Amino acid sequence: HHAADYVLYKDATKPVEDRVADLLGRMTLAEKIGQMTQIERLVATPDVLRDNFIGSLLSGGGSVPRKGATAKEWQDMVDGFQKACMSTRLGIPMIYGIDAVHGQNNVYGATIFPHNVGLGATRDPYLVKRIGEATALEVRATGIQYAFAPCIAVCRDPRWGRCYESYSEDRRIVQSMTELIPGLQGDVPKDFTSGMPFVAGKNKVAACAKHFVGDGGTVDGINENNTIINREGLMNIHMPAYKNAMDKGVSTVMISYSSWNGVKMHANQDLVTGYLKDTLKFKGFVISDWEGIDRITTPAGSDYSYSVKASILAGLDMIMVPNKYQQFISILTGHVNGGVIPMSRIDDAVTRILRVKFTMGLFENPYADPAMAEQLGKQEHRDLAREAARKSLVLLKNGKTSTDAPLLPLPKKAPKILVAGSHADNLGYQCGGWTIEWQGDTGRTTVGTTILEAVKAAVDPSTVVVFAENPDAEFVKSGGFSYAIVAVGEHPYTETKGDNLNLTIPEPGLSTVQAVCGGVRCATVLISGRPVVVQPLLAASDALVAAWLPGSEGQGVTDALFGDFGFTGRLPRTWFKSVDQLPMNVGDAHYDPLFRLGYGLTTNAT
Ligand SMILES: OC[C@H]1O[C@@H](S[C@H]2[C@H](O)[C@@H](O)[C@H](O[C@H]3[C@H](O)[C@@H](O)[C@H](S)O[C@@H]3CO)O[C@@H]2CO)[C@H](O)[C@@H](O)[C@@H]1O
Repeated sequence: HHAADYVLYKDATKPVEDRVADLLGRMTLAEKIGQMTQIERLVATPDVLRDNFIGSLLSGGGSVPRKGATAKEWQDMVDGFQKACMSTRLGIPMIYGIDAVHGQNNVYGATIFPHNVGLGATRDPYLVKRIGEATALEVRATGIQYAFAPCIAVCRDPRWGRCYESYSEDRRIVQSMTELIPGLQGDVPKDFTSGMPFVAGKNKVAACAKHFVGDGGTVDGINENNTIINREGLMNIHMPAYKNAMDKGVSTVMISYSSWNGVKMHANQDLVTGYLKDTLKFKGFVISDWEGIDRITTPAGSDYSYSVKASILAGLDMIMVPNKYQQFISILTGHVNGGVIPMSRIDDAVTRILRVKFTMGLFENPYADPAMAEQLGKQEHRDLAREAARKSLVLLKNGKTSTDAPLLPLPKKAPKILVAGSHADNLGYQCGGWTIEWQGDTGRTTVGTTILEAVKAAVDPSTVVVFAENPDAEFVKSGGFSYAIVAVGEHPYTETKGDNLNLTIPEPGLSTVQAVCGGVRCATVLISGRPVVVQPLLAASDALVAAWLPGSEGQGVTDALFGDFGFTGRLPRTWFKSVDQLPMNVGDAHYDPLFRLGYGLTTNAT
């Protein structure tokens, strides 16, 4: 179809399957194994990418071209890597992936949305779809084509350090929030076949349903550990949202570090091939987690040859190496040359990776669009995040007795008010993990509005706002305050650092709430990724709001505190009385919550 050097795979008018087949039939083994290899930007160079025919790059958490880098700097990085891939014999574009899990969260000046637990509180799948839409734009602002989201874990024990990444303990809520996928990727057409991958084009990103499967089921919420549950319960709790993701054309699936009844997921042929591929008919590509094949063995990394064999034979398509790429390629090449891994398995992996690349338009638009840089941090997206933050808030108490005046909503005009607590003026704490750094960080780490700044923006000009991080009781009682807003809670964490058997917030937190509430009527805003021991905070407070990890737009908190909007959020998880109850979910015999799933008080807008 027409010039003498026509190559069908380069013809954008041709069907995806024809282009895939045409390309695959041209590739050497080294080209094929290169497609299967994802490396960290930190080990990438132009020569590395060309010589090893690399298929994909990622930024792990905190892996950035420099601190404070602009959108244009990200595009220039990504395009520099792409130029090297495009210079190979076959010119196959790389796909660049990142954890854009509550916005484009590694990037300075990106809108940071509430973490998933708060989004579960909203019970609003359309809101979540819009968040997906905005997030795709902000990822494409930085030149990135692929986001490692959504996390569709159903967290069954809040002692898990990734509980905040789960929309709920109730899989129906998780299933509903799979609407993130067509936000990020675009809506699938009416005719669509479930399990096929889909991305609408260059203003959308490939998505990733993660982590397959039972990541939120692990014993004692120990991260990466064993999920002990029969097949009926795996299928009833942990699996259903994967079906919803297939119906919405999710492009990729990332495998869990966890084990199901003692078998590592990264080595689980029955589930990865037998179930996801052969029963759900998934036709996108399956990616490992970070050194996930290494962690098949104990100790991790102790037989990388076996890790390669076991994972590829299990049915993984792309391996997030992410550093030891020479070793990886060398080992897989030797297994193929030895007949230990059949070429059919290699060709299936490559078919899937190429299918996603062609489908999304990556061959037509391999490079960044500089006109998209202005999407990063856009005020429209911030307004969305502010709506989401406000809808996520769950009002747990609004008066000490049944006869007291409701504290909330607070009046915006008062002579003098106090804002206090470790979390009142700390943007990093309000965002939590996966924000700028992998683990999150403390203080003013990006562009956003703290609780204190939001109060100052909201109140009448005649209201004097005093900030004291940790005032003593006598300071509050002598201060002449009309009321206080006190914000306290968890510090940022991710993954294993967040695994926590006591679930008691750090001090000073409770001591500050007791000092403040002791001197003036107080509204306590609890910042956490999960339920935490709360009876003492409740005892001290006139009003208490569970604000989860609301992100960069702290005006979402004050929009409810001052009554511009009513409180509508409802608990997406059970709030335990004691950590000795755990795990404790609905249907259990010992179900005795402090607050049940679905609990939340309301107010009306003033
Ligand atoms: O990010 C891609 C997928 O990765 C894991 S999280 C992953 C972080 O992205 C990464 O920065 C981090 O690196 C640490 C290594 O694990 C350690 O071996 C060394 S000692 O220290 C570095 C410090 O950064 O590793 C993390 C996993 O351990 C998630 O599970 C996926 O959801 C995510 O999409």
